[PDB]
Amino acid sequence: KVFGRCELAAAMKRHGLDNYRGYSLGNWVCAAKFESNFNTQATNRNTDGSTDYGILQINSRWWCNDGRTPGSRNLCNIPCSALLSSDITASVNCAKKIVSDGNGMNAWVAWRNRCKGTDVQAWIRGCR
Ligand SMILES: C[C@@H](O)CN1CCN(CC(=O)O)CCN(CC(=O)O)CCN(CC(=O)O)CC1
Ligand SMILES: C[C@@H](O)CN1CCN(CC(=O)O)CCN(CC(=O)O)CCN(CC(=O)O)CC1
Ligand SMILES: [Cl-]
Ligand SMILES: [Cl-]
Ligand SMILES: [Cl-]
Ligand SMILES: [Gd]
Ligand code: NA
Repeated sequence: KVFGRCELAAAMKRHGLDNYRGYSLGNWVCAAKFESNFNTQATNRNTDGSTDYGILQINSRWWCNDGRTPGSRNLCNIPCSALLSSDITASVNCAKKIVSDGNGMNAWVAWRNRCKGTDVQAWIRGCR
């Protein structure tokens, strides 16, 4: 699924993501735009053999199992294939663990370089 800006905000807000670990809702829509272009099915191969999956591009090295990332962890306890669903439940619950893990939203390279220190509220502007 390719999500609208307002449509994704309402879904992230309903799955409790709004102000999670002090990160306002704008930081999260910001990250999804530049990680996936709001596309749940996005995949990107990394040079180490791991792959990033879904709207927040969650990495197979630590967080889920795609059966081709040798001696890797599955700390979400999910197949990576579940992170590609039109339903963002899996991606949100998985993200709650990552952003809690010590490094906050810096774990997302596109948030750090394109959202951190910007007017992030702009990303939910006009939505009900
Ligand atoms: C809502 C409208 O803006 C729709 N929009 C009309 C055309 N816009 C004109 C403008 O944005 O004033 C210029 C192109 N636009 C640039 C950008 O927005 O970054 C990219 C395409 N957009 C992406 C999006 O908006 O989600 C969809 C089409
Ligand atoms: C031409 C306009 O599109 C200018 N635009 C600024 C104003 N936009 C307009 C809007 O999207 O209605 C509102 C904020 N916008 C939200 C979003 O687009 O997702 C994020 C910033 N954008 C990023 C981008 O466009 O890729 C910068 C360019
Ligand atoms: Cl915000
Ligand atoms: Cl594996
Ligand atoms: Cl933090
Ligand atoms: Gd924009
Ligand atoms: Na893994």
